[PDB]
Amino acid sequence: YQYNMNFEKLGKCIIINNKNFDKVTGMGVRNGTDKDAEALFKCFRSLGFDVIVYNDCSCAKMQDLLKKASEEDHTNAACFACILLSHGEENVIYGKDGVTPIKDLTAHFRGDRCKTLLEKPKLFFIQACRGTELDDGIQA
Amino acid sequence: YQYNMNFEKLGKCIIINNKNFDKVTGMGVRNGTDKDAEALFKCFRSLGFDVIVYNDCSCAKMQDLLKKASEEDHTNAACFACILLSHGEENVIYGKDGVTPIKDLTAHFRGDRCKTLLEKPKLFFIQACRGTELDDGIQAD
Amino acid sequence: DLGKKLLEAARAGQDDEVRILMANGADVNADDAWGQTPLHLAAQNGHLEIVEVLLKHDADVNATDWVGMTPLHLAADDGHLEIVEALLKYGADVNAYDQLGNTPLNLAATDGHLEIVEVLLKYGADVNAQDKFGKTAFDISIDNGNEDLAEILQ
Amino acid sequence: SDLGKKLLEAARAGQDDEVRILMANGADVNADDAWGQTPLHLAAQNGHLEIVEVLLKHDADVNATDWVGMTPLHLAADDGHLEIVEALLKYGADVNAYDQLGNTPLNLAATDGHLEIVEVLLKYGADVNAQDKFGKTAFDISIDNGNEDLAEI
Amino acid sequence: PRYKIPVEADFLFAYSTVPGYYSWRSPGRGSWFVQALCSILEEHGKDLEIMQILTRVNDRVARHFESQSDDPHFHEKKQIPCVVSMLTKELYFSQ
Amino acid sequence: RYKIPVEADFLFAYSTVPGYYSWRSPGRGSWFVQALCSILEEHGKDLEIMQILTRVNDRVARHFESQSDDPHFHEKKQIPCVVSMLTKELYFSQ
Repeated sequence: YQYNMNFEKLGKCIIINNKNFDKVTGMGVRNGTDKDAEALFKCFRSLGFDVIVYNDCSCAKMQDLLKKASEEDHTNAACFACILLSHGEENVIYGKDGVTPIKDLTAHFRGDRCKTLLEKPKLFFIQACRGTELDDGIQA
Repeated sequence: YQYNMNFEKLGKCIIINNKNFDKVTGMGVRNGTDKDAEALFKCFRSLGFDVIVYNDCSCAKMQDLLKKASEEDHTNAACFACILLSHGEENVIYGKDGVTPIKDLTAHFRGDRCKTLLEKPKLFFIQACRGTELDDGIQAD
Repeated sequence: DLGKKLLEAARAGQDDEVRILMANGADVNADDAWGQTPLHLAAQNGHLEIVEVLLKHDADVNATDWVGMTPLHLAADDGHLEIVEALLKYGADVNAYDQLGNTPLNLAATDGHLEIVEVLLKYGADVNAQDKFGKTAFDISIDNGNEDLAEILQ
Repeated sequence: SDLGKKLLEAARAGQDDEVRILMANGADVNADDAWGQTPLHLAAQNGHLEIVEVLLKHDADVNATDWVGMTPLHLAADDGHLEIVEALLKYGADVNAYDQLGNTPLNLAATDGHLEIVEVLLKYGADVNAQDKFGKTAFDISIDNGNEDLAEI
Repeated sequence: PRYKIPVEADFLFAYSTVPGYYSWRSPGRGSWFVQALCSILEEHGKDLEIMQILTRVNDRVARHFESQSDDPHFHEKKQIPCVVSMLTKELYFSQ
Repeated sequence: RYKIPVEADFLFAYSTVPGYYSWRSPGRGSWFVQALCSILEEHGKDLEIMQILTRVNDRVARHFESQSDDPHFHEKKQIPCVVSMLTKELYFSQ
C-alpha cells in the first residue's frame, strides 16, 4: 500500500519562479512570489528533496528544463517533484514571453518517456490562474 | 480533520445507467453495464446510502433528475453520491439521445445552489470515455 | 423493517417471500427514502404476479415517489404490457403527470410500445398531453419515424 | 561529506564567517550538490562577492559546470553581479562557455541590459558573433530589448 | 460573524480514466473501473478513507486489467483512473 | 510480464479549480503556497500526501478571503484542486 521510500535520495525538486513578464505579454509583476519560492525551497529541502530554483523563465527555457530534468538519472531517487509559480490561463502557464500548455511540460515524465521514474510518484504543484472566474463564496 | 458522519442517514445515491442509445446518435449498446449498476447498487447500499437507479436517460432526464436530487432536503444526510455510467467524450457524457456537459449536471450541487449539502461531501463517480486516446502501457524492465 | 424486506422482495421478484411477508402483516404501502413503494418496485422490474398480489392486497395504485412518478409511469416506461393493464384495472390514473412532465401515454409513445399505447387510449389517455417540450404523443411518434403508432394516435 | 554540504549551504545563504571556518577545517571547496552546483555556483548566483573570492583563493574550479552545463560565470552574468563577474574572469573563467541551453555569458548579459558586464566580457575576449538557440547574437538581443546604449557598443 | 465557504468546495470526482482517454468495459463483466471499485469497497469500504479506497482502485485498474482484441489497434491497452478532489476533510463511511 | 499505464503515478496539486482565478498576497505570497508550506512544516513527515493536500484545501478554503477596494474583487474565496493518478500511499519518510 505504500510507495517504496528505501532509496539513497528522496529525489529532485525543480521550482520555476516566474515574477517578471515581457511587456509584450501585458502581464504584471507577481509580487510575493519570491517569498513563495523561498518558503517552498525550505519546506521541500526539509522533506529531503534536492531543490533547485529558476527565476523568470521563458517558455522555451521551462520546456528545456523539464525535458532535461526528465532525462536525469532517477534510479536512486524515490520520487520527483516540480513546482510552477506563474500567471496562468485554462490548461496553460506563462513563461516570461507567453503561454505554454502545462501538459507539454509534464509529458516528458510519462512512463514510456522517463524510465527511471517508472512506478515512482511524479508530483506537480501548480500555482497559477486557470481562468478568470471568481468564487463569491456562500455563508452557511 | 474529518467529515461529520453523525447524521440520521449516510445519504442519497443516484445512479444513471445508460445502456441503450437512440439510432440517431450512432452509439452502440453498452453490454455489461447492467452488472455494473447492480454491483454498485449493492456496494453503495452496504455502505449505507439509499440508492436509486435510472436506466437509459435522455440528456434532459439526466439534467432534471440531478437538479431535482439537489432540491431534496439533505439536512439529515452526511453526504451525497452520484454515479454516471454511459458513453462519453471530453468533458461530456451521453444521454440516450445525445451529449450533455458533465459540469451542467454537477452545477446544481454547488455551495450557493444546494444549501443542505453545504460543507458536506458531494461525490461523483464517472464511468465514461473522455476522448479516443489509448494507453499503450510500458514494461518495467 | 417488515416493510424493508417487502420492498426488497418486490424489487427482487421474490414471490414466495412477498406472500410470506404479507401473511406476517407487512405494510403493503411501505415506502423507501425515495418514496417508492413495493408496487413501484415490482411494476418497474416486470414482476407481474407480485404486482397482482400487491394490488389485490390494497396497495396504493396511485402512490407517487420523490419525483411524482406512479407505478404506471414506471411500467409504461419499461414496456410491461400486462403490468400496465393490471395497474389500469385497479384504477391507475391514466393521465397522471410526474414532476418531469411525463405522462404514461407519452412514455409509451417514446419507446414505441404499440400495445401499451392502445390500452392507455382504451382507458382514456389524453392524446393532447404535452411533454415539457410541447410535444404530444403523435409528435413524438413522427420524430421517431414510427408511422404505425402515428396511425393509432391518428 | 557533511562538511561539503554545510559549505554549499553556507555559500548560498551568504554566511561569510561560516564559509571561512569550514574551509580552514578541510571542507572540499569543489563539493557538489545533486544538481552539480558547487559553492562557487551558489555564491556567484546570489551576489556573495566576498564568499566568491574566498572560494577562488582556495582553488575552487572556476569553470565547474552543473547539470545543464552552466558555470558560475553564466549565473553571475545573468543576475548582474558585476564584481563577481570580474573576480571569476580574473581567475580564468571561460568567457565563451556555452551551457546546454545555448546560453553564453555575453548573451545572458546582453538580454538583461547589463552594460558594464558586457564591456568586461568584451575585454576578456567574448565572441560577439555567438548565437543563441534562436540564431541571435548579443547585438540582435540588444535591439529586440530596445537597449540603444548596448547596441552602440 | 463571518466565514464563507467556496461554492466549489467539497466535491470529489472519481473518473474511470484520464482526460482525453478511452475507458474500457468488458461486455460480459462490466467496466474495469466499476469492477475494481466494487471489489475494493466490498473489502475495505467501511475501514479506509475515501482517498485510500480510490488509490487502491487506481492500482487495481492499472495492474490487473489489459485489453484484448483481434483488432491490433485495440489490443493490449491499459487504463488508469483519475481522482479529482476538492474535499476539505477526510471521508470515512462510518455509522 | 506486466505493463504500467504510461499515465500512471502522477499527482497534480493545483492552487485552484479549472476556470478560476488563483489568489496571491503581494506581501505574503500566494494563498496556496502559504498554506502548503505551513502544513508541510508541521506535518510533512507524518501524513500521507492526500491528508496533507486535503488540509491544504481546508486551510485555503477557510482562512483566506480576498480584500480589495474594487467591489468586483472583494471578499472572494478559493478552493484548490488535487488530481491523483497515484497507485500507492505516499509518505515522505526516506
